[PDB]
Amino acid sequence: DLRLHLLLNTSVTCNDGSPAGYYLKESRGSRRWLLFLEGGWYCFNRENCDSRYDTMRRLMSSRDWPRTRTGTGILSSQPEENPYWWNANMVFIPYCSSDVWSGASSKSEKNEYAFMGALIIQEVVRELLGRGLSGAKVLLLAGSSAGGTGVLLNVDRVAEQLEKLGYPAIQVRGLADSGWFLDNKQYRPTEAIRRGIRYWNGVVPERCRRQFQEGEEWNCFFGYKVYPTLRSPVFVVQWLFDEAQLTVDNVHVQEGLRLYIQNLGRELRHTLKDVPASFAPACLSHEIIIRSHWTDVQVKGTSLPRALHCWDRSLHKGCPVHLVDSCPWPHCNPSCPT
Ligand SMILES: *[C@@H]1O[C@H](CO)[C@@H](O)[C@H](O)[C@H]1NC(C)=O
Ligand SMILES: COC(=O)COc1ccc(C#N)cc1
Repeated sequence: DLRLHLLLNTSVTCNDGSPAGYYLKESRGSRRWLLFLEGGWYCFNRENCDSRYDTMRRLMSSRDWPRTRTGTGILSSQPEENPYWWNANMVFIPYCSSDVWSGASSKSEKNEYAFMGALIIQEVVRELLGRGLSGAKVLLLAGSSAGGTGVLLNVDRVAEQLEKLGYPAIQVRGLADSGWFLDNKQYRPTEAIRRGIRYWNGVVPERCRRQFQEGEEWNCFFGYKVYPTLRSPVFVVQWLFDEAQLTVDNVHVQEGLRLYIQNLGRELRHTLKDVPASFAPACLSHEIIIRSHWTDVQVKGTSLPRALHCWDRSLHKGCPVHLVDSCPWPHCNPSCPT
C-alpha cells in the first residue's frame, strides 16, 4: 500500500481548489525513486469541464480520495510482479488538473477552475526531498496515457529544477507509456488541444516552444515532434494500435478500414525508428506499466521488465532496448492482452 499525503503548500490545487497530493511508499534501503503520473483525458472549456465535474470528480478534486492505494505493475514491491524496480521508493501522483499535466493557472475571480498540473509535479518533487529524495541516485518520472504525454512535457523541467536546487547528482529519466500519438487524418482533436492550452495557460518544454513559437505550442503534445528536443533519457512504451488513438480517429472489416489500420501501424513504427529505447507491440490495447500482468507481453522474445533493465545497463549482448514489432495487424503478436 501507498499512503496519501496532501500538499503542505495549499496554493497548489486540483481543479476545484482542494489541495493536490501524492501517495508514497518508502524503501529505506534504496536510492531509486519512481514518480508515476496518472492519465484520464482532459477538459478544455467551462461547459466541458462542468460535465467532467459531474461524473469524474475524483479527476478534479481530492475531497473524496482514499487514504491508501495498492501499488500494481511497476509500482508493486513484489519481485514476482515487478522484476524491474520492486525495491524502489514508490510514488503515485493522482491526476486532478485535467490539463495533460501542462497547466500553470490558479483559480481566481476570472477563472472558475485551477489548472496547475505542471506546478503539481514540481511541488511534489520539492516536498519529497525532505523525505529522502535528497539522497537519491535516480529519479524515474513515468506515466500512462495523458500521464505518459505528461512525462514528455515535464521530464526536462524536473531535471532543471533539481539541477539548480543543488542536486546535480540525481539522474532524471522518463518513462512514457501510451502517450505517443499521431496527428493524422480521421477515418471518418488538435483544435481541442489548442483551445485547452489557452484555457489552462499551459506550458511546454523550452526548446520545443522555441521551435514552434506562439500559437503553435500544441505541436509539442505529439511525441514525434517534442521527443527530438528533449535532453533527458526517455524510454517510450507504445502499442502500435492504441485505443485512444483509434478513438480520436473515429474508428470503432472492409478494404478501406483495413488499409487505414495498416497505414496507422506503419506510420507509428516509422516515428519510432530513431528512438533507441522503446517497446511497441502490435496490439490493440491501452496502457501497460501499472497493470498486474505487465510482465506477460513480449516483443521479439523479450519482456518489458527485461527491456527496462537493459536500458538501466545501457545508461550505467542479448539485452536489447529497441523493440518494435513489424507485423502489420493487431494481435499478430501472440502475447497481446486478451
Ligand atoms: C507554493 O506554491 C506556489 C505555486 O507554485 C508558489 O508560487 C509559492 O511560492 C509556494 N509557496 C511556498 C511557501 O512554497
Ligand atoms: C488520458 O488518458 C487517456 O485516456 C488517453 O490518453 C491521452 C488522451 C489525451 C492526450 C492529450 N493531449 C494524451 C493522452
